[PDB]
Amino acid sequence: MRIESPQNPRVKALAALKERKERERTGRFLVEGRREVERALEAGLSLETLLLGPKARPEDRALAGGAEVLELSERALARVSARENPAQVLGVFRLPRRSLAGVTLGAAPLVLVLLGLEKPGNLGAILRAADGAGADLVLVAEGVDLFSPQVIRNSTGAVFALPVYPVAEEEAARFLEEQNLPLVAATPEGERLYWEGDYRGGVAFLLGAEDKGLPEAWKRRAQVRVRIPMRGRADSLNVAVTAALLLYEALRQRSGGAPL
Amino acid sequence: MRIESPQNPRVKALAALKERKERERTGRFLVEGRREVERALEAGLSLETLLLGPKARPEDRALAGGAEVLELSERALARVSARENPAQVLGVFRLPRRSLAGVTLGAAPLVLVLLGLEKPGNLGAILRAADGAGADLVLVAEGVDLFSPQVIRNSTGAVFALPVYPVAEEEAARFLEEQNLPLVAATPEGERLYWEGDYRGGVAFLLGAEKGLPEAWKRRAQVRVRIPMRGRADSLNVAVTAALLLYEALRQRSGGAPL
RNA sequence: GUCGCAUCCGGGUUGGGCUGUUCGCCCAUUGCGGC
Ligand SMILES: C[S@@+](CC[C@H](N)C(=O)[O-])C[C@H]1O[C@@H](n2cnc3c(N)ncnc32)[C@H](O)[C@@H]1O
Ligand SMILES: Nc1ncnc2c1ncn2[C@@H]1O[C@H](CSCC[C@H](N)C(=O)O)[C@@H](O)[C@H]1O
Repeated sequence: MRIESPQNPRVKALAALKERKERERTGRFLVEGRREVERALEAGLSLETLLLGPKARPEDRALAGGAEVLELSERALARVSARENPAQVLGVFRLPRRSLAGVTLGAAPLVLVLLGLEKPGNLGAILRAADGAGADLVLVAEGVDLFSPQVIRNSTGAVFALPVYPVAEEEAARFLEEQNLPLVAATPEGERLYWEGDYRGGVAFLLGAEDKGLPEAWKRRAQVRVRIPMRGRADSLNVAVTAALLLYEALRQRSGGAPL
Repeated sequence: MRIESPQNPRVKALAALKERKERERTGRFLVEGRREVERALEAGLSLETLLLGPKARPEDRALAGGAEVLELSERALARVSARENPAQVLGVFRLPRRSLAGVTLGAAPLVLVLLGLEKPGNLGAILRAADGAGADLVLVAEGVDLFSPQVIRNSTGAVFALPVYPVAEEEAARFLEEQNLPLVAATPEGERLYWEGDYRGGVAFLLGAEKGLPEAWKRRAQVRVRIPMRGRADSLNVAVTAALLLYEALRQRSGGAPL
C-alpha cells in the first residue's frame, strides 16, 4: 500500500503514537530509524507495520518478515516522524511485556536506579552508558516513558535489549531489599567522593530527578551517599553524565583499579 | 511604561536577538532564566536591559544594577523567549570579546580541545562537564557560537565563566605546542584504555564532534585512548565522553593511579 | 495588551512544571489571523 497525502487517516494514527497516552491506548509504539528498527527486531519485538520512505533501500523491505509494508511520501513521512529530518525506515511494534519476576542477578551485579527522571534524552543517554559499562539492571522508577521517541534515539536502540524495567518506587525499594543490594545514593552533597566507594561487590547506584534530585527517604536508605566533585560554577552535573561517571568508576574498579 | 503588545517596536528588536547575525551586529545577546541571568552577572558580563515578566519576584528587579528594566506582558515575553513556556527573568547582555592571547596556564593544566563543529545542545552539555571537572581551558573551532540559547541553557549558564576560546586550528596547535602539553586523542579505536593514560602532569584531551577527529591530530597525539564499550553501542554521547575523560584526569590528580 | 474570525458550550477554546532548548521537554486536564 502506497500513501501520499499527509492527511491520510493512517498517517494521523501513526503520528498519534508519539503521545504516551496513544501508546497506552493502542498497545503499540513507533520505532524510528534503520538502526533502531534493527535493534527492536533483533531483541524479539513484534513488528506490525513497516514504514518505508522514498530514499529507503531494497534491503529495508526484507526486514518486514510478514508485517504490513507501507510506502510513504516525503510529506507523509514528515508527519509521522519525531525528527526535524525524518528517517527513511520506521516500525510500528507491539509494546513489550517485561517483568522483574524473570530476572536473576549474579554475585556482584552493577545496577542503576533512576528515580523520577523527566527528560527522555537523559533516560536514553543513561541507557547508552549502561550499555557501554555492561550494567546488569536498570530500574526506572516513575519517570518519563521508556518507549518515548527520544529514549529510543538517544539510546541508539539500546533500550530494546538492555535489562531495563519500569517499576513503581515502592517496587524498586522492595526489589532492592529482596536482592540484598547495597544502595549508593549519588547526590551533589554526598559525604563521600564517588572514587572512595568500593563497587567491586554488588552495588545499586541511585540517581534522582533533574529538578529536585533524590528524595530524602532514598538518601537515608542508602548505605553511603557519594558525590562527584564540582570545581566550577555549575552546582550539579547532568543526571546522565552522573550515571556514566558512576558506571565507569565501577567498571574501572572491576577492571583492576583500586578505590581512592 | 509596561510593554504589553507583542508588536511593540522594542519587542521586535529584542526578538531579533534570536539570530546570531543580529547578535553580532548589535553586540548583544539574550540570557533567559533567573539561574542563567544570575550566572552571567556573577561571571562579570554587562547587563544592558533586564526583561521582567508578570510573575517576576521583587528581588529580580534588584538584579538590574542600573540597566534599563522593562516590564513585559506574557504575550510580549512569548515573542522574545526561545521557549514554549517563557522564563519571567531575561537579560540583554553585551557580547563579551575574549582572546586567547592573554591566557597563561599553570604547570599541570587540564585542557579540552573540541575539533569540528558540534551541535549547540551537545556543546552546552560538554561545557557543563568541563566546568564541573574544572577544565583550565577549552579550545573550540573559530566559528563556534558560545552565546546561542542552547549553549546557555544546556551549560546551566556555566559557559559564562568557563575559559572557552573559539580559535583557528593552527592557533590551537600552536598554543598547545608552546605549552609542551601532552595531547591525548579520544577515539573508539584508541590503543589504550582512558584509565591507562597518565594525566597527573597535564593533559590536553582531543575530542571530535558527535564526526570524528582529523587524522593529523590523532597521529600527533602522544596517546590515543578509548572508553570501553561492553555492549552493542559503539559510542557514547560527546558530553558523556568529555566528562569521563576530564573526571578521570581529576581522579588521578586527586591521588588516583593510572590503571 | 487588544480586535476580528472560526469553532465549541451565552459562556470555553486551558492550567502548571523543567539542572539538555529546540520541527524544546514534562505533567494535569478539558483554534486561525490582525493591530
Ligand atoms: C558520538 S562519538 C562519534 C564517534 C566519532 N565519529 C569517532 O569515531 O571518533 C563523538 C566523539 O566522542 C568520542 N567518543 C565516543 N565514544 C568514545 C569511546 N568509547 N572511546 C573514545 N572516544 C569516544 C570520540 O572522540 C568522538 O570524537
Ligand atoms: N555532583 C554530583 N554528585 C552526585 N550526584 C550528582 C551530581 N550532579 C548530579 N547528580 C545526580 O543527578 C541528580 C539530579 S541533580 C539534582 C539537583 C539538586 N539541586 C540537588 O542538589 O540535589 C541528582 O539527584 C544526582 O543523582
